[PDB]
Amino acid sequence: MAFEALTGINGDLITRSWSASKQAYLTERYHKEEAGAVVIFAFQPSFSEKDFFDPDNKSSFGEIKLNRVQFPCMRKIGKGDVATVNEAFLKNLEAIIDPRTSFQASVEMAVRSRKQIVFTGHSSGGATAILATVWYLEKYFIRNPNVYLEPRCVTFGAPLVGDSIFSHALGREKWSRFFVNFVSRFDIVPRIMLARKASVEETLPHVLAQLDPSEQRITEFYTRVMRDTSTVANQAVCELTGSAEAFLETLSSFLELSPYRPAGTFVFSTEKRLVAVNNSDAILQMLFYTSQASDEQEWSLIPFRSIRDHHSYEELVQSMGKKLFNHLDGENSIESTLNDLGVSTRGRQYVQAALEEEKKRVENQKKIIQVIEQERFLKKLAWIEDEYKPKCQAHKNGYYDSFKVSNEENDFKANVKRAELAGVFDEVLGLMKKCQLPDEFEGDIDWIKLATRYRRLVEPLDIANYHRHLKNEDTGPYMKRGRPTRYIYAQRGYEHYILKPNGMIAEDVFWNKVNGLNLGLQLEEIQETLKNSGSECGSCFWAEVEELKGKPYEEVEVRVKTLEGMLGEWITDGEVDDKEIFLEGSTFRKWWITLPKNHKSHSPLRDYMMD
Amino acid sequence: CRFETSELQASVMISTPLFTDSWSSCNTANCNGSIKIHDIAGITYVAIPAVSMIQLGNLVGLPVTGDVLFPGLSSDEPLPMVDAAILKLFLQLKIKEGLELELLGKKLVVITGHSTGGALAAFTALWLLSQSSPPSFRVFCITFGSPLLGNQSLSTSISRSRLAHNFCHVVSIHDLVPRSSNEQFWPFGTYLFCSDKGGVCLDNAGSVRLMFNILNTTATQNTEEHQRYGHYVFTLSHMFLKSRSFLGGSIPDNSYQAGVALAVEALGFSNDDTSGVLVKECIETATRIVRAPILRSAELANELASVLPARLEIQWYKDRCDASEEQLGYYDFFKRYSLKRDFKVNMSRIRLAKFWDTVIKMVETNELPFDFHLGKKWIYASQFYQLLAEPLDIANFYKNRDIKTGGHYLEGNRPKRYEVIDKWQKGVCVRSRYASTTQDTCFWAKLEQAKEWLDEARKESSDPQRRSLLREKIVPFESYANTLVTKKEVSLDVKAKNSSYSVWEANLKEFK
Repeated sequence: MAFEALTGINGDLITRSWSASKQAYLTERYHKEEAGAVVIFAFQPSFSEKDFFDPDNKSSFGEIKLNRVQFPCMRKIGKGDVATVNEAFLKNLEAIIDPRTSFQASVEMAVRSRKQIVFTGHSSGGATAILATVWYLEKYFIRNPNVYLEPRCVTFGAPLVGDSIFSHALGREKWSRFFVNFVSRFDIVPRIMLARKASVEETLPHVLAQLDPSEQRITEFYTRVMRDTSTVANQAVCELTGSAEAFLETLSSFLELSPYRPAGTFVFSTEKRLVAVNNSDAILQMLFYTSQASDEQEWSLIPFRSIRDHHSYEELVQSMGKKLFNHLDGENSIESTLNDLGVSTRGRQYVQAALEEEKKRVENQKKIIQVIEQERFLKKLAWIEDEYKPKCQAHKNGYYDSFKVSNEENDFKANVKRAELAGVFDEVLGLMKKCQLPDEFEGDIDWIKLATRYRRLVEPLDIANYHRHLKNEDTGPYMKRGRPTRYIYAQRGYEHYILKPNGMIAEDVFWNKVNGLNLGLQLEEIQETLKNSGSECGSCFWAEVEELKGKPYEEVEVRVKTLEGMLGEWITDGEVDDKEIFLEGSTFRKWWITLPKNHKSHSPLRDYMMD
Repeated sequence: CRFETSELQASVMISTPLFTDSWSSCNTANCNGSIKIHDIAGITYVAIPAVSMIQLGNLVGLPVTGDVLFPGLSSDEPLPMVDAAILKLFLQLKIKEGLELELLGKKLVVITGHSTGGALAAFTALWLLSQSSPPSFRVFCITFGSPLLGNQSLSTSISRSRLAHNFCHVVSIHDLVPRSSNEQFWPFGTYLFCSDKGGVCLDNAGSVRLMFNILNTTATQNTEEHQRYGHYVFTLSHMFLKSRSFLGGSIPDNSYQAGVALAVEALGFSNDDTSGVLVKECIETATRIVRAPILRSAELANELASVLPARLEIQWYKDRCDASEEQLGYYDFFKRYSLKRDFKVNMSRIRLAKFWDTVIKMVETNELPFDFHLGKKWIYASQFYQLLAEPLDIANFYKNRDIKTGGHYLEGNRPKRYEVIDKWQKGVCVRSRYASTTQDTCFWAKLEQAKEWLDEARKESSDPQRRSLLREKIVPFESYANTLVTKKEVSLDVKAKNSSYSVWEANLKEFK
C-alpha cells in the first residue's frame, strides 16, 4: 500500500514486530525471533522511575551527551556538538551490548546470514530499540553500506530518546527513513520525557505501575506532564519561526525546557485514520495538540484514556489494514486530517508553521544551488585556477607570495574575487547556523566537492591576507583566533565524508599518524605542543609555516617534523600543491634552506630543495 | 506580513512557571501587606505589595544626586522623568538597603507586584538593570495592572538601551488603571493584554498606546476587574488542557490573516464589530512596525556587501602609493595630482561616501533597530571605512577649496557621517610596529591647519606677539604629532620623505 511505499515496512513485519515486543516482556533484556529471512530483536520494557530517570544523574531531564567514539556520527559535523540522549535508556542499551551477553554475537550471526535486521520494542523497550538501531548503524551499515545491511526500527509508544542534534544527525545521514514510531493519540508515554524530573517525581511510580501490563494521582500526573509539554511546544514553535528573539533570549535564562525531540517517522493512530509525519517539529506540535480535550466530558475522560491507550497497540496492529492512511508532509490540505485527529485551529496554525519552515529550508537550498551554479561564480574559481596560479608560478615565487607581497592588478582582482567568494560562503554558513537549510546539506556530495575545492584554492589566499595586514602581531596565531568558521566547517564536512566509512574520527587519525611518525617526545608534551597547530589541515599549511619561520629550531623541532610527515600525504591528496611550495621565491623554501644541515640531511625532503 | 506572533508570544509567557509563581508571590505580599522575598524552583521572587496612596500623576526627573542613581537612563535629551510618588515610596520603603543585601548570592531574580506594587517593582527592576555595571543576577519584571510609570522620553531611553524585554506588564482589557493615566505618561516593555479567552503581547509603545485608546473608546468599565487578576491568571494558566478553536466564523485561508483573526478573538472581540476591526488594524500595524527595521537592516547589509570592492580599491591605492618610488603617501598622491589610479580611487571614494551617508541618515531617522550600531559587524565596517577613506575626503575638500574662504575641515566642514562613526566607535600598550593606518583620522586636516598657521606666522615678521601666539597654537599640534608617531599609531605613509608632513616638519624646524 502507500504505507509500505512511504515507510518501507509492510503489515507482516509490523505484526511480527508487535508479537516479538509482546514476548519481550518475559525474556531478560532482549528476545531474538526468527521468521524466514527476517530476524527481530525485541527489547524488554521496564516500568520503574530508575529506568526513565537515572538516580545518579543530577539533571532535571536525565540526559547525557553521547560519546563521540561509541556513536561517532551523532553530532553536528560543522559545529562539533555531540548529541544528547536519556541516560537510563543508554545504560540499559550498554548493559544489553556488553560482550558478557549474546546480543552482539547474535547480531553478527544475523548480519552474516543476509537477514533483515529489525529492532522492535514497546514503551521503554522501544526507546532501547531506537538506540540499538543507531548502534547498528554506527557499527555495521556505515562500514559497508549495502541494501541488505539496512535495518528497520519499529517502536510502539516509545518515549523520546534524543535531543534535536540526535534527529538532525539521523536526517543528515539519511537514516531517519529506517525508524517508525507508532503512537496512539492519547498515549502519555511519548510525551512523558517532555516534563521535568521535579514535576513528576512524586507521582511517577504510581503511574508507571499503572502502565505495567488513585485517580487524583493519575490526573495530577497528566496535568503536570501536559503543562510542561505545552511550555515546550510553545517555545519550540516560537523559536523556529524566529519570532521574538530578544524576549525568548531573556526568558531562556528563567526557562528549564526539555531537550528531547521526535526522531524518525511517527504514525499517529486513531480509530479510523493513520497519519504519518516525518517532520520532527510537526510531530512535537502534534504531540501537544492531539491530546487536548474538546469539552468537559472528554476532559473528565482523558486521564483514563491516556493510560488505556498505552495498551491499545494490539488492536492497532490488528486493525491497521482497514484504516485510511495519509501522509501529512506530502498532502497540502492538512486541514481535514488534523481536524479528524482533534487538533484545534491554533494548533493547526503551529503545525502548518512547522511544515512551512521545512519548505523554506528546501527553497533556501535551491537558491544556494542556483547561486553556486551561476557561471559568474564558477568563473572566479576557474580564474584563480587557470590564470592566477600559472602566472604566479611562472614568476618563480608562487601565488601565496605574490598575493602577500606584490601589488599587480592581477593580485588586486584575486583579492576582490577572494572577498566575493568569502561573502557567498559566509552567507551559506549563516544559513546553516540558523538551521535554515535541510538536514542533509552538510552531507551533500556536490556541496562537499565545491566547498573543498574553494577551501583548497582560496584558504592560502586568506592566510596571505591575514599575514599581509599583520594580524598575527595583534590578533594572535591564525590557527588559534583568526581562522574563518566556514573553512573549519568545510574541512570537517570533507573529513567526515571521507573517514566515516572507516569509523574513525579525524583527530584520532591525526594522532595515530603523528604517533606513527615516532617523534623524539612522548605523548603528553607532543599533545601539548601540537595545540592549535596548522598540521591538522592541509589547506592551513602556510599558516603553520608562518608560525615556524621566526622561531629557533629546538623550540619548533617537533612541529617541523610533524609538518614534514604530513607533507607527503598532503601532496598526494591534492590538499597542498607541489608546483607552488618548492619554487625559488617561495617563502617555505627560503625558510627551509635556513634549517640546520643535520635536519636538512635527515629530512625526507632533500630531493626537492637545493641550498 | 507572513506569521502572527502577538498571540504566540503571549502563550509562551502564560505557559511558564514564572506567570503563576509571580502571581502567587503578589497574592502573598498583598495578604501580608509588606515586601516579600521568596524562592521557588531556584528562582527568587521579590513581591512588592499594593500600597495605598493619594497622589499619582505628577512627573519628576530622575535624581542625579542620591543613593538611588540611574547611569543607564540619562542619555535621552528630555531628562527621563518618573512618577514622583513612586520614587518617594521607593525611598520610604528603603528597598535599596533591604534588597541589595538580601539578594546577594541569588542568580535568577523576578520582581513582581499588583497595582501600585507593580509600578514600584518596575521602578526597582529599572534601578537594578540601570546601574553602571550589570548586576550579579539576571532580573525580570512582571507587573499586574500597574499604572504607567514615566514619560515618553523614559520609554525611548529604555527601548534604546535594550531593557524593554526585561519587563512584562499583564493588563486586563477591563482594568481601567493603566488606561487612565495622564496623556504625558507612556508605556514601556512588553504588554500582555488578556481576557477570559486568551492573551496578546504588544512590544511597541505607540501600538500599546493605540490599544489603550481603542479600549477606552469601545470596551466596558468596571473596578472589580482589577481584583479579577487572580481569576485571570488561573484561567489563563489552564488553557493547555482545552482545545481552543476559532469559534464563530471561518478563518481566512491566508496564514497571516488567520493568525490576526485568532489574536483578535483571543482579546475577546468579534471580527465583525468596530472594536474588532480597530484591534485587528492595531495588531497588523504593530507587526508591520516591528518588521520594518529588520528588513531595512538586511537590505543595508546586502548593500554593504555590494560595496566592499570599493574599500578594496582604496586599500590597493594605498598599497601602490606607499609602494611607489616618489614616497608621497596616498593623501598627497590623491590631493596633488589626478591620474587614472586617482580617478578610479575617486570613483570608489564617491561610492563609499554615498553609501555611508545613506546608512548614517537611516540610523539617525530611526528606520533601523536600536541595537544596530552596537552590533560589532557595523562597528568594524565603519571603523575600516573611516580609517581608509577619511584622509581621502580631507584631500578632496582641500583640493576643491578656496584658500581663504574655504576655511578648514573640522571647523564645521566635516561630514556628519564621520562624526556619527566617531560616536559609534567611542561607544564600544605601545605598538611594536607602525599601525596599518593612521589612528588619528583627522591628522591631515590638522596638518593643513598648521600649514596655514605657519604660513601666517612667516607671513609677518614685524608682529612678534602674533608670532608668539601662533607658536602657542602650533606647539600643541606638534606635540600631538610626536605623541602619535612615538606610539607608532600612524601608517608609514605619514613618514614618507616627500609626504607633506615631512616638508612641513622641515619648514617648521628651519622656522625656529
